[PDB]
Amino acid sequence: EYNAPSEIKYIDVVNTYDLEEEASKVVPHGGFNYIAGASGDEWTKRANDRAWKHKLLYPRLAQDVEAPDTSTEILGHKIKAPFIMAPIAAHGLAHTTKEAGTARAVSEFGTIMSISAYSGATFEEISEGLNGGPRWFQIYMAKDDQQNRDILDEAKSDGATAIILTADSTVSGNRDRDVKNKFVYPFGMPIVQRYLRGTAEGMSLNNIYGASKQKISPRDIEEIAGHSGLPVFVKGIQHPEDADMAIKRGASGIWVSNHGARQLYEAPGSFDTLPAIAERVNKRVPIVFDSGVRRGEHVAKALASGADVVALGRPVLFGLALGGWQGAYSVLDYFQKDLTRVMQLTGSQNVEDLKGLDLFDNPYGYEY
Amino acid sequence: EYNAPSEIKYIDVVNTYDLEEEASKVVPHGGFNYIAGASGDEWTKRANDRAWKHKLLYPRLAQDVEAPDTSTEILGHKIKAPFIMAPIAAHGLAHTTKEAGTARAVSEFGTIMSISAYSGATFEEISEGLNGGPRWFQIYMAKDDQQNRDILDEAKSDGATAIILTADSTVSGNRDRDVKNKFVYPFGMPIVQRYLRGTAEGMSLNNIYGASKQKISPRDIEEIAGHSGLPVFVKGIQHPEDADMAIKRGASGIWVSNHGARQLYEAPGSFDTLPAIAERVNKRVPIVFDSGVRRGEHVAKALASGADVVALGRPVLFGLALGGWQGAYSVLDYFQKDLTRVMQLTGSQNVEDLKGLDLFDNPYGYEY
Amino acid sequence: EYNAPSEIKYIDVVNTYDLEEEASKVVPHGGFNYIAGASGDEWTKRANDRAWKHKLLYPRLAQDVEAPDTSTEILGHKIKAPFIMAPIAAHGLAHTTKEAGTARAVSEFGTIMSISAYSGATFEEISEGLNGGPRWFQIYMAKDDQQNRDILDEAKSDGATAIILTADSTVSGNRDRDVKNKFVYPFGMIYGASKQKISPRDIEEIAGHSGLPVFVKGIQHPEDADMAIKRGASGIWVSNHGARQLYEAPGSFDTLPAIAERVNKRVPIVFDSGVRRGEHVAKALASGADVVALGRPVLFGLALGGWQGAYSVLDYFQKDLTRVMQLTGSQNVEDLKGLDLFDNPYGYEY
Amino acid sequence: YNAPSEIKYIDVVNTYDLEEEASKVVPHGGFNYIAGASGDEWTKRANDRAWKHKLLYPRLAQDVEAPDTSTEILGHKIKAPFIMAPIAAHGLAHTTKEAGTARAVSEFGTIMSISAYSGATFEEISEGLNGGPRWFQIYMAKDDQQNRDILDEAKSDGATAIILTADSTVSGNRDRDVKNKFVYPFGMPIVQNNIYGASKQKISPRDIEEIAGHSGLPVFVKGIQHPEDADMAIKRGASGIWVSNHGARQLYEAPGSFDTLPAIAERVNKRVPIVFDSGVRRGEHVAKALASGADVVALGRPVLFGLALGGWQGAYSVLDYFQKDLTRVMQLTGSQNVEDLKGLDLFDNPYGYEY
Ligand SMILES: Cc1cc2nc3c(=O)[nH]c(=O)nc-3n(C[C@H](O)[C@H](O)[C@H](O)COP(=O)(O)O)c2cc1C
Ligand SMILES: Cc1cc2nc3c(=O)[nH]c(=O)nc-3n(C[C@H](O)[C@H](O)[C@H](O)COP(=O)(O)O)c2cc1C
Ligand SMILES: Cc1cc2nc3c(=O)[nH]c(=O)nc-3n(C[C@H](O)[C@H](O)[C@H](O)COP(=O)(O)O)c2cc1C
Ligand SMILES: Cc1cc2nc3c(=O)[nH]c(=O)nc-3n(C[C@H](O)[C@H](O)[C@H](O)COP(=O)(O)O)c2cc1C
Repeated sequence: EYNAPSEIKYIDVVNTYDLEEEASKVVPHGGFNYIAGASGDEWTKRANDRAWKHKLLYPRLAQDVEAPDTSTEILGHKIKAPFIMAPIAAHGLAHTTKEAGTARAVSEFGTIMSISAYSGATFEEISEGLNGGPRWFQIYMAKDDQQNRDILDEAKSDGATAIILTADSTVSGNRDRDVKNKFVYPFGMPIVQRYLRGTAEGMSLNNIYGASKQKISPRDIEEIAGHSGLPVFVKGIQHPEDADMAIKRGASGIWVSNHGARQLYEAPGSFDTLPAIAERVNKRVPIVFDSGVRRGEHVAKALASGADVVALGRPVLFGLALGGWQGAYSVLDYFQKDLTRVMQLTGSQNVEDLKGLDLFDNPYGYEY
Repeated sequence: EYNAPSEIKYIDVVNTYDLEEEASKVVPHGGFNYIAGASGDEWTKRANDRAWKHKLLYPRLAQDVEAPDTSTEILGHKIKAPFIMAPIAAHGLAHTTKEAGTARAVSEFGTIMSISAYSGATFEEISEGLNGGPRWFQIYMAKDDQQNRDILDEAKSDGATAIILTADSTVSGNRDRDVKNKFVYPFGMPIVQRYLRGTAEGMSLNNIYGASKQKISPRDIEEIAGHSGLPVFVKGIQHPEDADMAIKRGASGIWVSNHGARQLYEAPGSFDTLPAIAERVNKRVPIVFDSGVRRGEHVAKALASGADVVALGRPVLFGLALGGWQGAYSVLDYFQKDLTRVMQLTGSQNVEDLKGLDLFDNPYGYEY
Repeated sequence: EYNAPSEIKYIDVVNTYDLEEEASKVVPHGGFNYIAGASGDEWTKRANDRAWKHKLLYPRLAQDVEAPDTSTEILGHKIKAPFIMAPIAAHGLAHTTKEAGTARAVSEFGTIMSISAYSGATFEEISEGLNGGPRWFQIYMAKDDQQNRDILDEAKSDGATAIILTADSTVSGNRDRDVKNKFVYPFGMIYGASKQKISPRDIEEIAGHSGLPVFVKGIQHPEDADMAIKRGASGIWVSNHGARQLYEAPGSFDTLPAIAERVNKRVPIVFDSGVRRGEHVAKALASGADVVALGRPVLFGLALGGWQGAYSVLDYFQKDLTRVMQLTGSQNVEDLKGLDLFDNPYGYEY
Repeated sequence: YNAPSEIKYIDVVNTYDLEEEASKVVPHGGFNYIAGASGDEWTKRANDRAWKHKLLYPRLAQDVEAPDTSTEILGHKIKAPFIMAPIAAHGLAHTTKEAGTARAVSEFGTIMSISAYSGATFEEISEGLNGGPRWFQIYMAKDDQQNRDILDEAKSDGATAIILTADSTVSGNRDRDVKNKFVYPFGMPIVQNNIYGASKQKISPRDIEEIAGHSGLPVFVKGIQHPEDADMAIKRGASGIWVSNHGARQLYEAPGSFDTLPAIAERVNKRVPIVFDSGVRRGEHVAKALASGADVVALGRPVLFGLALGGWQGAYSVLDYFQKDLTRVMQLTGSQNVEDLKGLDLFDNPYGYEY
């Protein structure tokens, strides 16, 4: 029955906040609120957003800066801007073109696609959208070790150059919108189907997580690293000691995230946790940051705070809903141009310059 | 004619906050507002709730955690979760099965019932509900010493294995709702009738507190302990010197509480007072915490901050209003499952692990 | 033309904040807003109110306290509770009985009436209400020395036991309500007619001429407390004029500790600007004040019920403070002065 | 483009009200060009709320009467410690344009800052000024010789200082203008929507050396928020520091301008004068800026709203409002003169705007 939008078009993006209410008009109610909502009464989602006001950028002048360069490299991938696509389940909730739509946007823009293990599209379908573009695969682990070896082998054969272990979802967050909507997936999840008691199609996220592994330990990081022979990111980190644990267990990257506030409730805004994590990582491996990035100023602040790249999520999926691959592309294009302005005004010629920026501490918070 | 709800059934519970509005639909106006309301313009009731955003939980990963155990023990009672029922007067305002209904819920769930001296039900009617389950008796002291000895004897005979002295209500708080509604009890209080010079039934709360003891001193604690031979909690503690006072006077537990913000106004949120009290207590006796617990995240935060258990109040009474014993049971069950999720996500295998959690300090407020 | 309320009745006071809205319905718009309004967009008036949430009271248990005594003494006067009436001219906006109505409430209650030298009522009307009760007189400095000597003499002659010199009003505050309402005070007995160039000698000279103890009123900076005492002020009145004067200044309560620290108990401290609750009286005492002064809530009581309505507000404050003493473990007023307070760095939204 | 043309004195109870009043007489695009700021305007609101961070003390028995607002800056005697900020395109607000503003300013008795993006010629503004003092604000061209030309034509007009605005190498993200598709409805004679783009991006400390080297005049570097930039600009030959965030129209999610001022003033250490702008709306704000290290403030938006409502007379009503508003504040804070204001204690308010 599920009526996702199908129109493909470029969209004007004045800011990404506006994209939420615009997408609400064309995405089915249940799937829309699955995308936009968060745990509890969403205080931690708001904290993700308001955390950006805690550290403020300085305009800098006579900086000898012209035509700032947004390109950077991560684990040997040359990318057009210091952002990648976050792994997000079930893109068919936003658009009929689903993950193949997002992939085409990401590949044509020139950055990395993260593929969710809970994708509604097959590796084949996503691949067609990517048309050779770089991809990282995000695993939600099976309890069965051989099923993990199989999923990993499949992802690597498909072209994955890194594995993302998402470990902050051993059980579902208390997502009140989905409870109240009795939200259930309107389609299957071909990559993890093998460990579900049928198809994801009738099921709640609660029961899908939880078919997944609960008893994740540092051993799983060493094992995934060992088996795949690929660099492994550990995703969902908010406490510095977990970054140290992950690196000691063989991780090649740290991915700071609170899952866009969809997991543990009454936790800090993700940005506030980043400096402590970056201090503990001590440059040993690259850091991806996510959860609340909406503006070029947010990309800059994350890099100035110890991140190497950020990952984008909800705004790209809202762009997807509004215009397919072209809509998603408009959002990526927006972020690149937004960051370019910020770079010029802050005195940053290149991405490495962003990493060195002074930030103004704002002890007053949001209301100032 | 007090028309209290009488239907008995389990209820859903997405969050406890929503229970308040739902119960307002079925509880008479005067009694509902007596349960819901607090002192002054209720700024301190809001402070109780907002204090939970001062200390934030970290999600933790690769912890090596599966199927967390919420069971614990207090003063020798094995309980199924680290929460007990708070002593609350006049449960007949919420539901026709009154205190016997709450007792049945509490006993079936498998935790401790606290019986209010201002119960609308007799020890006998409660005992029927408890069916042998553990109970603690909360006294509001008579001015007459013999009457106290008799109340305590009756409590101990009925099966009480601890006594709670509530000492923060020697006069009533400024409860604006009840003044504006001219609230008065619609039924009697059997346990304390002996000192009311009549029945609680015509009476304002102002005047029932007024009949109880005002000149409580540390000797009262010693005398209750000496007479009953039961461990004594002192309830209402917000200042660390009161913890020292109480222990020196023979108390076997400290119960940190601001009476659900129903007493002194323009005081701190209760959770903000707990660390100073726990430091002062220095593990000499158990600590019970209450005043604003609404979520599994709050149980975890209270324990991480030096409580051994928490006491639940308003949400259980709204639950009783909505479905009698089964509705109250649904609330207890919600808290146990809510805590179980929180334990999985924070890395806590058992209740003692919650007590050692790191908390992120949030110096910004509620508005972040 | 001015049609103040004239009805005389006791009123139920659940809290004093509700009294403003209630009063607005029986007092002419212009006059009502002259009473209620403050400078600029009234951010400092809100600061006076929200400052109370910066220091929070503890409940205290097993304190051996039974029937707290609210009574106290200030420069010789035995009063039933540690609050007095603040000097306000224009009670006539609130009620036909003007300053005489408030004087009667204050006298029957058993505390001190501060009488402005600007009052719309004649002293003889006022003296009827006072019925022997104590009174202090508030003045502004005139530009003309003989006017001052004359007004001072008149105050002494009228039974005054202290002089309150208000010096925070050398020019008016920027009161937007009064400007937008084109409000014109209708009664006889301004900032500009009075003395602008007030110096410490003015206090010395008022101290010399009057036999009486002099309060300096409007203090918010501790250096002015030093200055005043050195000049023969027998008391410090901490006030920001109900936020009707300097805009974008601190809430009055936030200034109290630093001033009390400097005064070092040399002279009594009266605190005002924002008192609405018994909790507020407790908090001001715990922070260094000896008594507080009441303003707006009494005037709203006067609008609603004349002397009886005003008495209902004073009675409210006494019973409110009495609850706060019982629960904080204070047997008496000296106990309030020694209370621990909880620091709330989160402020109003917590 | 239907700019208002009515000339009259106006009532000013406060400058905040002027924004809604002007909205009713200025065309939608132009008005929102003037009123608007970057992003969701959080930093514009920060500019305003920053004033609640440091609070004035009233003071008693201070021996004060008839406060003197007059001061002096770079050899100019002005009647109050404020000047007119350089604002583009005054014809958006009123048909009399920069000449209307220039008249109010000159008649009130302070300094006119002329924007490189003015829609009036030097000669039209000169007529409004009638010999009054003027400073000129340059948006640098990419060609060195054309800057030399502009600076010559400015100097020859009578500019006694040069203001280099260096915080606009590209435009801020002004959502109102994007949504309205704002385009200028008239020319800019001094430099003749993609302007900024044509102007110089790669500004360096060399440029400020070269502007001072070439022109006669003391150079202000405008748009400073970071104390390292004030040091840089002094090292480079600037004779003045102009602390500004361009009224929040440039970098978004940056501090309110007033919160940056003490750190800049400390680093300047009285080496050169400091002009402060971005959010000044009350006499209390002029006071607080001077108490925090500024020598004068620059006024922007309220003056333009005044111009929209009453041409030169409206603009004058605003300048007069600020002068009287400051006078009251001076009386109540115990300040006899401008130097007094610069020594005032401020109460620190760690609580927000919400207190
Ligand atoms: C609709 C939705 C689905 C998501 N699904 C996954 C998932 O399959 N795997 C995963 O690791 N993260 C998932 N995430 C979390 C994202 O990877 C990322 O952490 C989050 O989108 C960042 O927050 P933001 O989009 O608000 O900026 C999901 C997020 C959303 C919005
Ligand atoms: C309706 C109502 C009645 C109460 N009656 C009593 C009482 O009889 N004895 C007592 O010690 N505490 C009483 N309390 C306080 C509770 O024990 C407990 O401190 C409070 O409910 C905790 O706040 P919360 O329910 O908002 O979490 C009462 C609270 C409310 C809600
Ligand atoms: C309407 C009004 C008139 C006032 N008139 C005077 C005045 O006559 N002389 C004086 O010293 N203070 C005057 N005050 C200030 C009061 O004495 C006192 O400082 C103020 O009422 C305290 O603020 P609050 O009433 O909000 O608590 C006046 C205040 C208001 C409300
Ligand atoms: C309509 C508008 C146009 C402006 N044009 C210029 C400009 O041409 N050159 C410049 O240096 N500053 C320009 N500014 C910034 C002002 O010089 C000044 O920094 C700002 O107005 C101060 O903020 P405020 O008006 O909100 O107090 C402009 C500001 C606005 C409001």
